[PDB]
Amino acid sequence: RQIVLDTETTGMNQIGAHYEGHKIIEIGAVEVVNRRLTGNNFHVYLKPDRLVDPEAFGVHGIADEFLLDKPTFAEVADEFMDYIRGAELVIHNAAFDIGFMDYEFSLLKRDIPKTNTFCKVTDSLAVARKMFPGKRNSLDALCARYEIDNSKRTLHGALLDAQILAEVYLAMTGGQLSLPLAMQASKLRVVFATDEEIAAHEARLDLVQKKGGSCLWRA
Amino acid sequence: MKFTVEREHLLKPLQQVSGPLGGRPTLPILGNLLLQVADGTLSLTGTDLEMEMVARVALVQPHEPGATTVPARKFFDICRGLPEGAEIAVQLEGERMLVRSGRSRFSLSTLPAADFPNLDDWQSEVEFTLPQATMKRLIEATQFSMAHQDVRYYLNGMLFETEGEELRTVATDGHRLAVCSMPIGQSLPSHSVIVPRKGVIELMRMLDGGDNPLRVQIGSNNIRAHVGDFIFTSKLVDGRFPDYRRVLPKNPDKHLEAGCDLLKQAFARAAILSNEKFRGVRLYVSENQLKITANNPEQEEAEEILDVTYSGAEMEIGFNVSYVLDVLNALKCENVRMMLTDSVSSVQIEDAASQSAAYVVMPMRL
Amino acid sequence: MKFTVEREHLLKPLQQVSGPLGGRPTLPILGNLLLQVADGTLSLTGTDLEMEMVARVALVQPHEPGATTVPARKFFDICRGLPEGAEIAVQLEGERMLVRSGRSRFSLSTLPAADFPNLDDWQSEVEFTLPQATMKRLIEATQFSMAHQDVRYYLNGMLFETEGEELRTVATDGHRLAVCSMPIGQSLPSHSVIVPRKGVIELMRMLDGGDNPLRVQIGSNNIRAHVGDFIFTSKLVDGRFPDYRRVLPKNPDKHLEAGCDLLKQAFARAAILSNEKFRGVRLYVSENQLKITANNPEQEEAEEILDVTYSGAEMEIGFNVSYVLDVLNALKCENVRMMLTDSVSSVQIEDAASQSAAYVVMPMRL
Amino acid sequence: MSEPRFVHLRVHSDYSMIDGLAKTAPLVKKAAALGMPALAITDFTNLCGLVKFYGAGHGAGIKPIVGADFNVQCDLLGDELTHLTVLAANNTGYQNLTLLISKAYQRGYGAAGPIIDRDWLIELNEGLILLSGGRMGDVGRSLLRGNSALVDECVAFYEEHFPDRYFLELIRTGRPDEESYLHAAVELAEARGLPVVATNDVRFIDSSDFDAHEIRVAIHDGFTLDDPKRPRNYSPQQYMRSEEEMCELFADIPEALANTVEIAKRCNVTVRLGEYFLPQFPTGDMSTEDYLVKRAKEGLEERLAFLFPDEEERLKRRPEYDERLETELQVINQMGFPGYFLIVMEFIQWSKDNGVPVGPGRGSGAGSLVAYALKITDLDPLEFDLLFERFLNPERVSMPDFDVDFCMEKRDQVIEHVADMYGRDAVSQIITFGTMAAKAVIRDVGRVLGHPYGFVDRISKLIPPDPGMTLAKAFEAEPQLPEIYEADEEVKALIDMARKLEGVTRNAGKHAGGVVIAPTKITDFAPLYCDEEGKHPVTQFDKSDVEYAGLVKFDFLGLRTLTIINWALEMINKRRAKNGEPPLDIAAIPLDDKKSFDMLQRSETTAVFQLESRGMKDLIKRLQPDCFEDMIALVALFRPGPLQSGMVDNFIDRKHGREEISYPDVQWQHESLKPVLEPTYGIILYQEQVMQIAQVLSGYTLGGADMLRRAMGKKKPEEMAKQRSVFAEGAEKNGINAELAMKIFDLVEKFAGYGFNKSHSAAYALVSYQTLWLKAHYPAEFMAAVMTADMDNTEKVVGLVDECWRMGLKILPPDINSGLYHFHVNDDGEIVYGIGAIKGVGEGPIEAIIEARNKGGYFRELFDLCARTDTKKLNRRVLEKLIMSGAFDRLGPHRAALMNSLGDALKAADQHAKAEAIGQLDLFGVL
DNA sequence: GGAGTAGTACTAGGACGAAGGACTC
DNA sequence: GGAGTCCTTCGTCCTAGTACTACTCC
Repeated sequence: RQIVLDTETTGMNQIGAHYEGHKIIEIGAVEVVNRRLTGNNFHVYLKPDRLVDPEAFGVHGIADEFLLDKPTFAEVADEFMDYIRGAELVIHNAAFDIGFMDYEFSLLKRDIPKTNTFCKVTDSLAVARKMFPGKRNSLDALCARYEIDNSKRTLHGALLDAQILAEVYLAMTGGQLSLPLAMQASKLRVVFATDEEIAAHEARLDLVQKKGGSCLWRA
Repeated sequence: MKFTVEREHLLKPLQQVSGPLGGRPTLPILGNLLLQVADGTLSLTGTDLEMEMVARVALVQPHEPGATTVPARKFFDICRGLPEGAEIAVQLEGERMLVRSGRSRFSLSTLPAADFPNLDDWQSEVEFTLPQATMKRLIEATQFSMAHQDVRYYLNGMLFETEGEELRTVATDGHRLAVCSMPIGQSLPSHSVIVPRKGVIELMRMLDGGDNPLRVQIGSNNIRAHVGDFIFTSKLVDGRFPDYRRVLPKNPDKHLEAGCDLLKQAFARAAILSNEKFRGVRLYVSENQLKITANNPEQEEAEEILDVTYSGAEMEIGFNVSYVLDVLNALKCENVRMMLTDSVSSVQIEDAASQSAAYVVMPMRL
Repeated sequence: MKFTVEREHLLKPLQQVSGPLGGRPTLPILGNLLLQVADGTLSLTGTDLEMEMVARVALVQPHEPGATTVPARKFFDICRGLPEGAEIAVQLEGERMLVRSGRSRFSLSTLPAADFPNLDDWQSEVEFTLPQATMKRLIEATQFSMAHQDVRYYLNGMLFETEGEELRTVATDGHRLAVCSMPIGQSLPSHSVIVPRKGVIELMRMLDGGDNPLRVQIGSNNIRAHVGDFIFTSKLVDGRFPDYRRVLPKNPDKHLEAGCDLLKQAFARAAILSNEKFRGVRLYVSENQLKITANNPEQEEAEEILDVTYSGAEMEIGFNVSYVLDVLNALKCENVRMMLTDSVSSVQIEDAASQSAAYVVMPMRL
Repeated sequence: MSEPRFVHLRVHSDYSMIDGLAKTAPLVKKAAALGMPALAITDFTNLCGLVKFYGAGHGAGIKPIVGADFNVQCDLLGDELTHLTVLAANNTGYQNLTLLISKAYQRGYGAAGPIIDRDWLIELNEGLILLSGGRMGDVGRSLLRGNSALVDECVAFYEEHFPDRYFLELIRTGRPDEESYLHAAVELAEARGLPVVATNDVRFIDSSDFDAHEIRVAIHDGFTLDDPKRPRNYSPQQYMRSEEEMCELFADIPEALANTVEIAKRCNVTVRLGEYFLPQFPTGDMSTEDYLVKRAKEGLEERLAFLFPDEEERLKRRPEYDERLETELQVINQMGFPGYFLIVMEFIQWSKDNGVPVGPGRGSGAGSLVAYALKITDLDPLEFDLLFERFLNPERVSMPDFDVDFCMEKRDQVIEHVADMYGRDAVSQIITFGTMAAKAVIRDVGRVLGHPYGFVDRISKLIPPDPGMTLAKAFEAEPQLPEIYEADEEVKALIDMARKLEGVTRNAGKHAGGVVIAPTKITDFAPLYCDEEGKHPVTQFDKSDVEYAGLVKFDFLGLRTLTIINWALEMINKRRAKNGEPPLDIAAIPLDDKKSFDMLQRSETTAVFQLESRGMKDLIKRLQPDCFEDMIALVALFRPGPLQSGMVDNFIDRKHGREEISYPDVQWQHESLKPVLEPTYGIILYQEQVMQIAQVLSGYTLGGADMLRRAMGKKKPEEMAKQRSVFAEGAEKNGINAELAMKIFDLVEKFAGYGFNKSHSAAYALVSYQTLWLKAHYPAEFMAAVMTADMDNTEKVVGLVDECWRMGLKILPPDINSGLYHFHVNDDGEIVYGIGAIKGVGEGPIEAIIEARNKGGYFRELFDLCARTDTKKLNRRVLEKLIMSGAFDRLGPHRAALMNSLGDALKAADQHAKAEAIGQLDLFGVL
């Protein structure tokens, strides 16, 4: 059973640690089992522990005051862990989400190892870039490429993108499979340098040696 | 140099020879034909640089031997254009070909025979006759599965396999693969030769379906095909046809029978609302029932419910509707038998009446 | 909305209304179908703002009125693909129209009727009916002279001149003009109207050769055409058309008749050795004798000599052969007559036996 | 035996460009670190690093062995290209190889690069020994087909033309079909009695270099690493394998290793480098010497009548010049240069005869009065105490370089003259390069790794502008580099890659920088590079290397601005017949014009050459230069050192009497230094002042004086100590005080560190004064010319207009009908836009428009225009800009009716064009 | 109604032109 | 030390080929 997710946070840091001083605000995750969308969503909103960044606000909307009463990552720690444990996590811009994930994990102080030890972390962007080199292979790009609509959807925020990623994911990994097509003692001659050739050689080495102060052939 | 032929002896040869031409033939002499007159034998030539086509017409009226090379399309149309029973008189005047018939006169540029490219003589290894009919059915029934332009350029073509008393053809895309095996009625040595797509198109075109047998000769790196008055020669592409024995489904355990026409009609209708590029329609089979459904990007749904002979366990499989309609078009029969494995394996399809052909279209798993 | 209709009533209309619709229009609703139920009537309307098409089919089966707009192409393909004798039940359900027939069920996205541009009411100004067969003749015999994409927007269409009980047709590109006028036996107002190229294409297209009267109503800026329950409205195109009496050769003194098929087969043949860019032939005409010569830069050459009925002086004149081949093809008669003026002016060419139609093709500078 | 059992005979540097990875020196140092005595470098169709190869051979005690590998065309394998390795055994082979390379380029080629016919080995034959090309050779490919008859046909050619000099190439690198080829090659070798040699087909030092080379190839080819279509012909085993590694690979065929040692002994080519093969030429039946003496005495007579047009004064002032002239003439003749002088003076004269004002650069050549006498230079050196010994020093037995340049516009005309002179093939242009510097390598690796434009450019714009910039330098200078490295996986992968490729050779080199002259065919000395059509030959050795191999060069310098002056002079001299004014000779101008100095003191020196900087205009304002000497000084003044050491303020203050002038210092001065230091108000500013002070104060020769300035540049310990003594007793011998002489020497040496070359500054400053006189003496064509020159720059065009506006210039928008090529002045219409002034429009379309206007009358309307000129010439895009610019305003009063009518009319017009061409009489009236 | 030929639409490839980073003394 | 000569790569536009659809022929 495989898990499609992209986790939206209190903006990004472009510089230094993209996770430093940031925490999770929304989890939008869609469940895909046997390449069918079950609709068993874990879609929750979290404690910001900080200000939502002006840029992040404009991206998909979400107000700081809305995520204040909502529970913290500690109240859904085991809940979210068992939801993704032993399953496929392919995410867009993996550096961002993984950074946050492991960050929250260390904040629990239960010595819980990083998500990548019990869950399969794969970036989808890397795979798309590999498949379509020189094309924009962002999620929205691939969405439009495989004719998936992310504009006329009532679902706003993380759940929008999770849905889209699931469709993109299935499209790339369903494009079509393959007809695995088919996959002593002897003579020969020793050519001795003639006396003329030997003399040219000697003269050439003389030059090397007289001008440079060594001859490795005679060392 | 002169010859006189009747338009009607030249018409079908000329049409046939003009088929391979359109390539914007860059080496200008390729836009022309090689005429060889020697004896009372006029030889006709069509070449696309990769293959060669020879026809003879006998000359009953006065002639003088020699050779030249005249522009193909234009000469074909002139002759096709002339009335039935027209007296066509050709004659070389120095550097031009003169064509007279009646009161009309034409003076054509001429390029010398010695500039026209010749593909080499080779020696025969396998030789056989068969009815044209058999070769016609063979190609027509399966040609649709060949690649157009692939990295595996050798799949732009078809496996020819002779062995014992069997002719066996198969062709593939890398997506779907079409197979046919036929008895040929003569003991045949084992040989494999791979002919380019343009080759098979031209071969298709030379079949009038009539009773003149087709007789082909196969050399080391070439093939020659004789039907009646025409002789075809192409060279072969290097080798490595992938192993068809590997792709065969290993005991497809479910048996599924349904009327070819009904089935094809329902696919055509359902296809209108599939993915434009990949033609994805989805199949649900259960005991005595088939539900077809497909998705289109705009959330629209086309759907068929149908009465389907099927014994076996329930499973789902969807794949490209264009490829399956292509096989239903090659299946010139009322009923289809499908033998299955699973949603992630190659498939077998046969006509419930002929095991002669074998088909595979792959699934996509959505 | 809910109704059920008979494949057979709906099929020909579906073909009539779909066939001109461009694959990808500029304004999406142009690819969708207006559906209107009122009374026991379904009205189908396909348009491109230039022309407008309405079809009616009587509803004998249970129904609920309403209107919608669905994709034209796909609807037509669906209906073409339906099984023989299919009685199809369709129903509006929320945002989808559901299409049923037998066990097939389909579901298409929907735009409301209200969104669709209702083009304008106008009052009729001149009214008449005529046999379908006369109209089709008039149009077929003449349509080949129109331009493609002319800046003089009033040439992209056909000029009709109406006076007394006669209608006359004309279309032209400035090198040739094509006329047919025939008695229709009704007193009309005096008025001329130029209808757009695509309008006339489609009107011709729907002219099933048969019994049915064809009745048309013209307004000041639109025209409407009824055959049966297909009801057609188009806008007209404006410009200040040139005078066909300046294009008609003034007094062509020299006269030439010849057998049309012989003439035509010979010109088809001379055409092959004409330069592809200029399509040029040269005509040498002398007393009772006719000679065609052409050439290309490659210095390939054709000559025809033929005997024709000609009284007059010798004359030398060259044309674009495409222009004359197009009239000889449209002229479906046995004998032709040419009445010639001079090398710098119009030439008259016509069926030796009819005069309903008129052709002038302009000469060339070679 | 001696020590060596094996040498590598198949190895490329990155200068093969199709492949290779390591630079030349590093490759040689690895070979030597491995303790092998020889090594073949066989780059693809070049010997670009041969100078470096031979210098590294000498240095390390290593014998260089000369070769190359190839792409061939034989009739036996048809169109398929196969590989060949060619060894030159001697100088016969060297010349054959030089000719072979030239022959490949002369033939032309495709994307695959230049190719040879196998039968060119008939002519290009003697003293050469051959390897088959391995699996990818003629014979290898035929062997892999298994066509024994084809193989036999192929070898037969080498048995005819290369008996005992044609080898079986042996390769065990574990790559596809090498074992099948090897099996067939061993059969052939025994069957035919043949000798074999083993190589390692080396492309890199270590197996970890493979990844970098993969990416190197991909960058050149323009393909991405993970592209399935990308050729994967190479393996990580293509590294510098040791003696022992190769000994074990081929422990079944000992003779294969031993035959490398044998071949290496037979391969001995001498190409002598670092010593001159000078060019030259005769004239009449006269000596080259005497021809120069003649033309210079008589050239001096013209200049003397220009300088002193009173003949009484010319006679009294003359001796000084004749003595200078003969003093220079003696050094020139006794060193044996006069062929050189003659070529260049002929060249300068010919470009005057034809319509070519001559390119400004002279190096420090303004120090030569002979150059001036011969019309090589433009300035009186005796007026400004200009010194020949800065430019050619007689006390130094070395390179003359006279470093001659010319204007761009006329390069083909000069290439042509020098082909008429020497033979087109006996003359060559010289390569300049592409290597992959910091910005390029980032962008190129980024695209290969599949990034959008925006991503990668966000990185490369953080790499500083500077010429010598490296990634290591970039990361220390710019804190954002370290930051994005640690914060971005894509940037990390990219810089890790860019670190391995930093500085690497990128491809074929752009054109020349300057053009070289041999005394015979250039191919007598090197093989060249030529363009896609095998034309425009350029030398495979770069500028430093090609001249170190002995041949004299001729530079491009496109300070083009000459073109401006030229055009402005043509336009001024048309105003001759309009008011009977003689044509103007920029060389004939007075040096003291007040309008000129007024405008300069106002700092309005935009487009006045070198004084266009805002800062430099700030300096001019403070400095208030009021004589020509001050104009020569401006380039020496605008430098960070002199300004920020108080020297600029001293100079400005001593100029205006606000600080007293000393010769040179308040305490440490002497009046005999006054003639030397006069022009600079007692400040030691120039290299040539240093030299004059050593001559006058301390009795140095001018050449010994130049040697002291050179020694002050180096600052070495022993060096100075000796000259410091000569300088002491030289002053003593002239009665000048020792302590004063030494204390002034300390000041000279302080300021020698900043000291700029006055002769080099003056040659260029002459051109500034020319642009100054021209601007002021007529701010009226000049402006047009300024704009013409920098037609490309929108920013500058805008700047220039603002300058016009401020001036009382200004200024009319274009007209298509009335305009000339570029800006033109009718008398009343101060200015009309040129056509070329329009931004987007190409040169072809501008000419098209005007051409049509010429044949027809002035364009009446829109329609008229379209009909005359097809879409080919003027695209719709083009037309749109024209309307929007307002060149059309006169016709289309409404900037917008005509915009709407465009497309239709264009198409209309053509429908018209085709009607004209064909065909065909039309019908009706008109619209 | 189906097959063959023409006409139209869409895709693919190549050339042109404006931009940029670089290596020359 | 600055700027010009240098090409090459990116973006745009036009031209040519291929495929599909529709009309005319069989």
